[PDB]
Amino acid sequence: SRCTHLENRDFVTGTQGTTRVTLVLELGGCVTITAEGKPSMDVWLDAIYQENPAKTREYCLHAKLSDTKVAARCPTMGPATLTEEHQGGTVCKRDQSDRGWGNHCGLFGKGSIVACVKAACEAKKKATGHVYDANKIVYTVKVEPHTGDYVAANETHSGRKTASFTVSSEKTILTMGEYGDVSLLCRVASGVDLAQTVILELDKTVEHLPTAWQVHRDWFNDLALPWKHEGAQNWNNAERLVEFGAPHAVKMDVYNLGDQTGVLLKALAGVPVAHIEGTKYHLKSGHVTCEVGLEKLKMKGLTYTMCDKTKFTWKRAPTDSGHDTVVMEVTFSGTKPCRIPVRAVAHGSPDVNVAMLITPNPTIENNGGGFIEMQLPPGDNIIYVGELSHQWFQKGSSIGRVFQKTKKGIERLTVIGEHAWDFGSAGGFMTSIGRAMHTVLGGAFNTLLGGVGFLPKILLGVAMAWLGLNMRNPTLSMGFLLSGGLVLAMTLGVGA
Amino acid sequence: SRCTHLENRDFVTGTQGTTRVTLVLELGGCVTITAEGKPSMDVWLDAIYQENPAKTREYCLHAKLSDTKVAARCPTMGPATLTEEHQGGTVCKRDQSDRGWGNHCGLFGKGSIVACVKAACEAKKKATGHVYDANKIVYTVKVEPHTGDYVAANETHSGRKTASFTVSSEKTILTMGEYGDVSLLCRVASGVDLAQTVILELDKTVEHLPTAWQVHRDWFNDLALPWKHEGAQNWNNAERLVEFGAPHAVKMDVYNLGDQTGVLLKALAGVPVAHIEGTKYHLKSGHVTCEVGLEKLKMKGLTYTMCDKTKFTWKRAPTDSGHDTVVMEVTFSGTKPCRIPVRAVAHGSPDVNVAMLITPNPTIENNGGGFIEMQLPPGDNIIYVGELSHQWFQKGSSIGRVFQKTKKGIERLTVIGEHAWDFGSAGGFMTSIGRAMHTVLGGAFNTLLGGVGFLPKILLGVAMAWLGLNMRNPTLSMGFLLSGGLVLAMTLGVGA
Amino acid sequence: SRCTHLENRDFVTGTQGTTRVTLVLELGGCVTITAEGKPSMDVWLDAIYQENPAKTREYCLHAKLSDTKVAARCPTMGPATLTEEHQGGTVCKRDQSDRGWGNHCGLFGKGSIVACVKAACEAKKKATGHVYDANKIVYTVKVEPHTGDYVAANETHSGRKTASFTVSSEKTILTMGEYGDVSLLCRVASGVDLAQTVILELDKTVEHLPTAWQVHRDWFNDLALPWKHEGAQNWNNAERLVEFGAPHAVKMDVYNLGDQTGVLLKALAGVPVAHIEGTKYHLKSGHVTCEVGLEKLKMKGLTYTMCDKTKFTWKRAPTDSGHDTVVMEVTFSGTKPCRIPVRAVAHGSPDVNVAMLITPNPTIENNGGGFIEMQLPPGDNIIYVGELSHQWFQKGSSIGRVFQKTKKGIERLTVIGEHAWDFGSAGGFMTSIGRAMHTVLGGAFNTLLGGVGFLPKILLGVAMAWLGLNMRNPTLSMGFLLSGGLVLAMTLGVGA
Amino acid sequence: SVLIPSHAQGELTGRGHKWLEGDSLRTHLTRVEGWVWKNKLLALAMVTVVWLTLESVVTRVAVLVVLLCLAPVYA
Amino acid sequence: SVLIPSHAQGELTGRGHKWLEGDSLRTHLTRVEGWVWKNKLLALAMVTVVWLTLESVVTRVAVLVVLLCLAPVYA
Amino acid sequence: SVLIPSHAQGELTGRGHKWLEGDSLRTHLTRVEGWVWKNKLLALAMVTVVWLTLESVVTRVAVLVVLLCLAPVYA
Repeated sequence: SRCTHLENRDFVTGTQGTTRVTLVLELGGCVTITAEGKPSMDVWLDAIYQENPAKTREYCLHAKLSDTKVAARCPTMGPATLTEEHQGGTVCKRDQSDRGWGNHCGLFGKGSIVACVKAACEAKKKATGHVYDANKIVYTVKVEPHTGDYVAANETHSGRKTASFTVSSEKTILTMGEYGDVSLLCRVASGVDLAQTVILELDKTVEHLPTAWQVHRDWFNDLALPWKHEGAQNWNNAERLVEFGAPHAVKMDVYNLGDQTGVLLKALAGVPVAHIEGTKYHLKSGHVTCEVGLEKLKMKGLTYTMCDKTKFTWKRAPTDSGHDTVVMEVTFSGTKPCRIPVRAVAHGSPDVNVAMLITPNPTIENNGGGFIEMQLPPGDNIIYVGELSHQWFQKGSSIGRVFQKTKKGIERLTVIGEHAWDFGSAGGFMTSIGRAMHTVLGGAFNTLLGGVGFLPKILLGVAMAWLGLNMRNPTLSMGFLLSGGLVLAMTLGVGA
Repeated sequence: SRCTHLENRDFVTGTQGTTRVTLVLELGGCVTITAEGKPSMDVWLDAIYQENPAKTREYCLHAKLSDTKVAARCPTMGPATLTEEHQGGTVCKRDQSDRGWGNHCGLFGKGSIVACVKAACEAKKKATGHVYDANKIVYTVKVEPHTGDYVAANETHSGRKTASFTVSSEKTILTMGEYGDVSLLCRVASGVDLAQTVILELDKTVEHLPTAWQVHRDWFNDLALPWKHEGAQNWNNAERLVEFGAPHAVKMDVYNLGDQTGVLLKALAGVPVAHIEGTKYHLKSGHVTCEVGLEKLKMKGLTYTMCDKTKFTWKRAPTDSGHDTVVMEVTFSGTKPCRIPVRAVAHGSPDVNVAMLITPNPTIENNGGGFIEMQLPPGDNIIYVGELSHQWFQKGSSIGRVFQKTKKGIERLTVIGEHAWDFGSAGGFMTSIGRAMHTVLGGAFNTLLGGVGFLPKILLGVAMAWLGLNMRNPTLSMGFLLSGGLVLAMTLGVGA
Repeated sequence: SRCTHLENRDFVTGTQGTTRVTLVLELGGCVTITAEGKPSMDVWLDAIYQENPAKTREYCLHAKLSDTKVAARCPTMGPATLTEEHQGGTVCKRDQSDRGWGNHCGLFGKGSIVACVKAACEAKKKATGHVYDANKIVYTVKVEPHTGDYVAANETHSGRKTASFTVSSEKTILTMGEYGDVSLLCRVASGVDLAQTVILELDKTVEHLPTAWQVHRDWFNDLALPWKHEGAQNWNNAERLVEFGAPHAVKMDVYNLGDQTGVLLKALAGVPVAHIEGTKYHLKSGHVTCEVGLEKLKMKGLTYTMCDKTKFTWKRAPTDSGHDTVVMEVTFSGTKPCRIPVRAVAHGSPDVNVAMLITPNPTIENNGGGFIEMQLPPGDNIIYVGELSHQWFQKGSSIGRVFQKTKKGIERLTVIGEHAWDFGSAGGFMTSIGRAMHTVLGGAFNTLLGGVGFLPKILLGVAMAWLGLNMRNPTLSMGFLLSGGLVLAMTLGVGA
Repeated sequence: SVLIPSHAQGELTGRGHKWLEGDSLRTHLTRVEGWVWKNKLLALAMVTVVWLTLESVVTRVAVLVVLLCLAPVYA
Repeated sequence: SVLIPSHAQGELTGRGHKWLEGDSLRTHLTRVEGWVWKNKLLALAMVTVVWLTLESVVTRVAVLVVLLCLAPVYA
Repeated sequence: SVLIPSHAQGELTGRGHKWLEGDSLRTHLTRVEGWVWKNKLLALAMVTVVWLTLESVVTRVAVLVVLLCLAPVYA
């Protein structure tokens, strides 16, 4: 089960009558479906990519300059001008020089000077934007059935199945050998917002930087740099990397403001990283609402014989998974195809089984089996597999587990926002009240304070709440105090 | 006269029997000194320099990284360790990765991981501070007489003589040819404060930047870069240019904070530019207080005959110099060594020659002569040279003259500060209170506010004035109103 | 006597001891000088000109457009780009055309289009501005003696002498034949302000327009047309005469705003004419100040005998000059040369001669003479030339004369400004007050309101009077009523 | 990460060249006019709410001179 | 001159590597405290004058935080 | 001699081209917004004489809304 490898895992429970479940699958997340009378499934979003996205602007971070020229004319002899002043690829400044008899002139007064210099990008110093096409993006979802067999993060699982989703694909079925089939739908038009996000590429050859960054469109479209579009020969913005020295009588020096790579990298502080792989451009943060159906599944081996209780020996003894579960691996020397007699009990009360298994109906098979996972109550327990026994102390409390699910909810609602209400095996009427009130009151904060900085949001919220303490009417005082509380509450989670 | 070439000219004059004048001389300034019956003389400061000044700190603008290694340990196996944590020139971070059976541990939990990288500067990417020594600084003063000839900005004039001043050499006598002798006393006190001033060198080789900057010492000590002193092999604080990625199982990523992450552009905006020339490190904004003795100067040619009045023709007809003076040049034919009979007159009465000659007793010699500079009263005049005569119209008014001299006065005061009072053909008792008030108030304002930005100095001045209006005590109120208004005025007073 | 040919003529007078007269001489004006016992002179300014003044701007009145090209791109395919955007002598605009399936695009939306066209001036459709150089202007002043012979306009008088004044001159002396020498000094500075006049030229070969116009410099630099200076091959601001159609899918129209000649000739309504003659560029507007000295003038024919009273006959009978003088011509049959016994009387006493002659000591020469001009008092008179007698009823009155001489003074004050106070043969205290009040109060009006339109000036004056009536403070009320009246009077005194 | 302060405008002297000449009075007054022409709805809200909530032109101007100039750290 | 303003710190989806951690309290607190350690005489004058002059603890605390957070910001 | 006044927006072929498209409202609003930035000091005389002479905010606003719209008809 892939869900044990990752630091991030979730459990969705399908009680009888749950033929379908709605998930918000995420990069850097992973979900288990546990269903009443059906095998447990791993489900996760494994990639979001396009092959060769469309180029937008190229910017230049470091100017190369060459062939500087200057021309000047005496006071009253009319303005100076030069051939390169109307060509491409050239920056020019027109300015007034103080002149007089000492500088070979007829009169004392302000003359005219014009200065010119060619401009280019240094060979590897570009910044390139790329943009996604919703008709060519690929979302990849994977599923792996709880075979009761354990594999490392660096080796293959034979039962792992892939679905690749585009706008051109409907509800798709994955066969799983003896477990039946799983039937799966991905809403590609309802994942990442491809209109507002851009992928930024500097030089992929640099050994000690990430290969791409993800940026917002209305940040990328108004940087103050030289810019271009693909295949054009000349740079196309009023030049910001070149500057002109104060004019002497017959000469004017031209300056280069240097490589901007560092002030770009310092301005990108806080953005998600992305990745590039030969020709594929990958997002590394993102999600899709996806609907998974279960009526076509079966438990394997429900007709098989029981095991010889006496013939079990451990291969990896019980330890804690970090997800509030116990994990183990057994081994058996009898005739192999059979059902493992797993049970667990509260210490001093041998009658009541308390094993809530995460792998329903465990088995041994001719080429595998023997991994088990279970959740047990707090305190002292005995775990059994036939005549093997081991004594376990389960850390935590019932309050601690309710707090953990509470924390994990606020985390997803903070990271994903409005779509976090759609996660679950249910869609009852309260979820419409939740999603509506989130959309309105969160939409107001996004409309009024979108793009405002974290510190000035706090200072504005604190000042508006403080003014709320002494307003001309208590109706205004309470209304402003409550709104100041909301502004700070939205800011102090993720509204930065 | 070199004094005609520059826009920032000044004039000061000795009264009847005044043998000595005190000057402040500046880079990019020039002073004509005139006294009754002595040849008019030009004085200027041509250079302030030292050869091979002492290196202070070196800073690194772009870190090369190499030979990265990492080590990591399973949960409860204790902390991971490398040899490289103990060496010089390595940057390292110690951090915790989540671990489990998926990455070959025996327990799920937190491991420990340590990652390292070597640091060095890229081949020409350093910033170097240099500092002046008062025992080895050279100030260079030059003097030129009004020879009555003319020369361009790019012509060698035989009348220019130079004296070099340093702590071991305060006084010198120069032989100005037939014009006699001039005595200069300089000092290396007054002028540039070498305790506050650093010269910043980046790379001399680049085509499109100035070779150095005049940076302040209290700013240069605080650059948040990697740094060292000369000859050291390894960099202090090299962690200022490396950041470490989040730890991922058994691997961790090292990143640069990019190239040129340092001093160019917006950080140095408004800093005066310096220049480097082989071994020499020149300042290019600075001054010295200097005393000139006019005892041993001689007039030329008071024994000559006056010209035959008919035999002149103009070589350069009258033009306005820009300094509120008229310049002209005449050719002559006849017996060679002669006085020129120059005068000018207004329409009110014919006998009164109104021309103040700035070239006193003008002549034609065998090799050249016949340039004149003169000052005239406002309005309509006729200018004469024998039988040559030419109408003229002087701009401005007797009130407009005083506004121009007053602005030049304030422009000396705001740029030089307390030493501006040393400029004068007098040194009487009222100069002592003028210099004392600036010694007190300039020291007070600089002590409290010397590093504060222009905008916050204005906000502080507004706050002091507004607190002065709100104070209930009348003495504190008036003191805050006076000091707040002064803080605003001496913040805003950077020009006229 | 050229002063009798012209509609404007001023008379100047003086006693024996006056010696010098100060005049302001105007193009199209004339002066007759009538000092006690000196031969009378007519004086006028004939021309103000330069040969070949320097060109300022050239402007184009009729754009020629040619060789248009257009390029366009599908939605999302980036900007359209074309070679002609980066040349001299082209005008270009870029815009977003609508695109879709119906014009061979994959997406419905906004594309990109650019259109380019070449620009030039039609063969004779330029305006050229010219400016004067004060070192090269020639003023021509002419003098004519009252020789007692009549030469008409459009024929040549032998007694005329000419003086050419340029910046290199003082007192000239003209030998007026047997009438001795006149000494004359011109101030070539002041009066006309040569820094504010441009002589505008369109085409000298057009049969039905003036060759040039005296336009103001602040107007000529604000003309919203395409422009260049001499010898350049490309026009600045050529986008002032091209206008571009609304875009279609893959085409965009270029339109020409046509020949602007008629709009310029309408905008010039109210600007004085100027004249071009080979190399010469004349003003036909403006004035000069002169001092004229009478000391070396000689009375002709004081030693001659009287004519025979019986031998005269009329050739032109007494006729009204239109200048309050009587003009007549006589023919004589006696011995020559000789003096004409001319006198006139009122009916009240035959002994008192009341003829104030303009022609002093009139004579008959061997080959000329016999014309007399005189002023007579109001009423009924008899004019005698020996035995010739002719009655004369003199029109007008003593109060009417005071009015006409006052009225012509107001014409000098409005047409000439502050120079009106310099016209006269002697000083007097009120002239010193008059120039001060005029230069102060006219200086205030020209400073505060100078360039404001005529109707806006009247509206502001009426608003100032309305504020004077409506505002409650009596000191401000009276100040607004007085100043509003002065603003209205000076506005109506220049007109529209 | 690096922080690298803008140089204080008090070392400058002499008639020689000042590099990029970032002269803060004419620079920031030009910047403030350009910013209040873009932030126009906020500028109108600030001048009107102050005019409605302080007692005299002196105190209204004194707060607006600060409040309209927080933009080099605000937005 | 070139200027590249800081990207907004929120506005984007998590659960993947960010390039660096945002300014947060960290850059603000270290920049303000590092200014008080340098302009000591003015910081002491400001806090003592404000504390002696203003009429309440709440208006003192508000003005002190405002004057400190607005002091080091300029470029 | 010849004068030709340009006619009002009476004839309006709804969906064909408009030649130079000199549409008066958006043109004159652009002219007013340019004039108040080019001649920016003159509005101080206009607002102050109205604010000093007229006896209500309603009548002060009523004349300024007209006068500042008329102003660019003259120079």
